Amino acid sequence: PISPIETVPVKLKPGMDGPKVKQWPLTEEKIKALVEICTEMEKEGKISKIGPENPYNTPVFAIKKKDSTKWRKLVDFRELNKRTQDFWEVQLGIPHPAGLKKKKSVTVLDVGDAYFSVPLDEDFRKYTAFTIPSINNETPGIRYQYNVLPQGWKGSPAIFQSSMTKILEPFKKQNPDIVIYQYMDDLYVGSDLEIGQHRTKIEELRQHLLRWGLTTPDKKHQKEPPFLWMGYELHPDKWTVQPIVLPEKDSWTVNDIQKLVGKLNWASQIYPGIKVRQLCKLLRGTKALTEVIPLTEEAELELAENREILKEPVHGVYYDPSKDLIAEIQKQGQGQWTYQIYQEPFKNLKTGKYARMRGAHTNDVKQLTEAVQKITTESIVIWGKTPKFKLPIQKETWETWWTEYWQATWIPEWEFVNTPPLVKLWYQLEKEPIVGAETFYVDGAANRETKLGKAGYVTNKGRQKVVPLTNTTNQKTQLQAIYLALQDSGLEVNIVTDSQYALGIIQAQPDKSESELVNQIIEQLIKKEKVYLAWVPAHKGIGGNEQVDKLVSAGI
Amino acid sequence: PISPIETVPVKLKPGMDGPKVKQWPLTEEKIKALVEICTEMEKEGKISKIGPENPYNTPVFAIKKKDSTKWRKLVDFRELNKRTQDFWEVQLGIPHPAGLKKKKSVTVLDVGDAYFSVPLDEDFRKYTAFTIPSINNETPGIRYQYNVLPQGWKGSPAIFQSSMTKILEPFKKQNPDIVIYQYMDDLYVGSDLEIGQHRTKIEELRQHLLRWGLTTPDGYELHPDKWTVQPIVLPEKDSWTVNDIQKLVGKLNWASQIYPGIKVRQLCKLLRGTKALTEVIPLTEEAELELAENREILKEPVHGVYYDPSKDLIAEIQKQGQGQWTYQIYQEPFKNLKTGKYARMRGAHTNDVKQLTEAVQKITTESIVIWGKTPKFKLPIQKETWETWWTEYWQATWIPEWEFVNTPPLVKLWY
Ligand SMILES: C=Cc1cc(N(C)C)nc(S(C)(=O)=O)n1
Repeated sequence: PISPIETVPVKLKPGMDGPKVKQWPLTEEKIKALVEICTEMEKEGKISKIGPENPYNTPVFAIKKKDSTKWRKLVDFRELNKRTQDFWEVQLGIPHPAGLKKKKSVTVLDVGDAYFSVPLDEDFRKYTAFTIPSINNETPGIRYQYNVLPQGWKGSPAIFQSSMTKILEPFKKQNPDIVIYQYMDDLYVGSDLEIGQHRTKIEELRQHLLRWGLTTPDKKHQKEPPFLWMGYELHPDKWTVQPIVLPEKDSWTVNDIQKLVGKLNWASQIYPGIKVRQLCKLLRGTKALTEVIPLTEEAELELAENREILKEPVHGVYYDPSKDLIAEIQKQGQGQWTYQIYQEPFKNLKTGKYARMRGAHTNDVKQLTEAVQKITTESIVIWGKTPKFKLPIQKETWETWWTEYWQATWIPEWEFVNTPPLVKLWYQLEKEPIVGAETFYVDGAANRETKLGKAGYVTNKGRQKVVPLTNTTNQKTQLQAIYLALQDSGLEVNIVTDSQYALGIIQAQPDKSESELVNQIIEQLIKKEKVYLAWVPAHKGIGGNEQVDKLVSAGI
Repeated sequence: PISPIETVPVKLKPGMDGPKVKQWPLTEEKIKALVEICTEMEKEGKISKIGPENPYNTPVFAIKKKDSTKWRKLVDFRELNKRTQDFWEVQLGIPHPAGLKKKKSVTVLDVGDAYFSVPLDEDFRKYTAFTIPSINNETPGIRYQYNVLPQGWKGSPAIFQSSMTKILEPFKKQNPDIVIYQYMDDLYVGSDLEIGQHRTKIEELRQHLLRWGLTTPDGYELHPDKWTVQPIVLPEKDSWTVNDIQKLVGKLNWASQIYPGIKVRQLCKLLRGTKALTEVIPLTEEAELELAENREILKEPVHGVYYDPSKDLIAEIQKQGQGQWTYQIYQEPFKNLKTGKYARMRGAHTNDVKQLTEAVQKITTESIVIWGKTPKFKLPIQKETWETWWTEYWQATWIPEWEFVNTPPLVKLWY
């Protein structure tokens, strides 16, 4: 039944008119079924047959030819959606099983006439017009428009959630011990009541909703064994996500793919590594929900990697507000980190992996910091507080790093956990120039016009080198010069540049970079026993710098 | 119960729409605090529940102001304030006293409760929407908009201007040697009186405000005398190496962007050659004089600098270690309006982020006192680090604009 609740006013974006997209014809077996499904819908108030004065149209389709799946109609609102106003999505993110507290008695109610029993803003219905295809042309097709929140329309979820909140509000006040969570058509109700009274408070809720227009069938059916909330299995002492199965086939429609991305977004919340970039590609640029879009090579590869991940189940425990959260991180091999959040040893709430990179040049200690920050924020989202950290970094390592970093850094309450490969600063810059180490004054230049450059050095001991370079830049030549000096020197060396660029990069003790050059500089830096790097203004006297400049700039 | 008196019409700047700024995640205590605060504000009609068909949003969170008291609510209206039309003569409120910066002490009163008695233009409320988040997203957000002048919105102080004048008229008759300046939710009161003499007049003013509907949270002493600039200095070693000399010339060169009268020549002289860094050099006389020369030039404040009321104020900060920091404020590069230092540690915070969040508030306050605007900040920190943590240490009812920088070797140049 359609709910008595007040509609929410809905607007088109300013300057935009309504949809005016035309119907595709077809099989007069699709037209049957459509007309059946439609008359049924019309019987229940969801839609009304209308008058041809209405100028707007959006397409209709018929899907799942039998297959033990009778038929089902399919409205393509893509065009209307782009024309309807934006909405504020209130939710910061979707709820996680580990965020749930332990409850003696739990029920999940289903909202079937979810969308199809919440009224649409009267003024807005005219824009949801569609036609069922006119077989022959002495008259047009059957016209209709929606009276409730349409399936794929941009506003249904926001408005549906809004409405569920107004409707549940009375019943919550009357019942402050009971917690209710709405998610799509799942309604989670938990309490610590005895199964006798709890089941009883539920019947009351079912009536409450019923008064407001919302049905809720004698649940039983034949799905009662496991107990599912938004795809999670909620057992008494733990939750589980059963392995997800992605369809296999080759003929993939726009609709098939739109469905796939959704089911992958739900999933990336529980599993680490789920990717959707290639699949989303296949979509925009086209039309026709039912047109077959063949999978690119990359897309095919994303799907393979996605199955491999979604291959295993996931398990976790519930949250106990009376216990600290602990989070533990391990290094996993070049930009790879794993973490476990728990409250009691070995009973995990949530586990994940961070695989990323800072910018172009980074180090394990920066990465660990960002990982700590990413985890802090997740924790606040899911539990509203921050975990105590256990990190594979010695206090002294962190102590010397944050002491000397030109940027402010911080890490919350933490303790050292001597575990996998510990997190280390791979080399250090010397504070003071080194006695009896040779001094290389390096320099580099390159013609912006021609791309040709030279990189080389000059040392206090009469040593020298100049190297001709094709297609590089002022900035690369500077780096090449420094490398030269690293190559051609002993375990101790004082280098001197006038390159702000170069000096900055080395200053931050990168142990990893996306520049081949820089990575070779690193491997050099780690061999050396003592390095001292030094900046000076270019184009000044500076006896050292002056010469290297002359030599390195015969590229004018 | 609000006042049926006419509302001032308020518009956004032409071409601009409302804020659509995402709410950041909040801790549990902050949530429970705000739900409590708002529930009460709604009963009093200060704000109203709204739904998702209102597309705008501004983040909200909660703080503890004067001496870790109890929860205050803080809406980050930086985006709405930029998008909100200006007010000409009632520009950002009133003119700014030049004599406020010259008083023995200055105290900062939180006068935000006042705004909640003027109704806000009806067509404008929608742009004031904010959404309290829920833990693990169990609930969905509680959304509200404002029915009255909101705290934090630049429109509020300007619309309440004429009421403020009238409310403070009495107190200024009885005290003409007191300077008063309103910046947003705040009242800056400065006398050159005497710590106890002065402080009684704050409680005195507070009582006067209290008898006028202006409840005031239950000061915060600051002294714009104790404000001096950080002079640039050079070392004066007994033994000078090639490196020593080399560093020095580097400093002197950068510093030639501020003072165009310094020369480095006689010192580069000394470095003629391809010497080892360790090599001690003896100074010329024509060079060793050059030093005391520049040492003097740099001993006298830069001259000819010009506050321009039309341009932004900009703030740079440098972490110097030791729990110590440095900042310059300026409008155009190298033409600095002030430079100072903020040293701490040896007390209670080994926390690097807490120290910077505190420095940002001292610099902003100083800047309010002196020019009546807040500077935009270049912050020596990664966006995610600062974003995950700053609010835990914030105690002001305002928020300056900021961006995140990439510091070079101009650190070892400010000390
Ligand atoms: C597509 C989203 C979705 C949604 C869902 N819910 C919300 C019941 N369950 C699943 S499942 C059966 O693949 O674990 N998927």
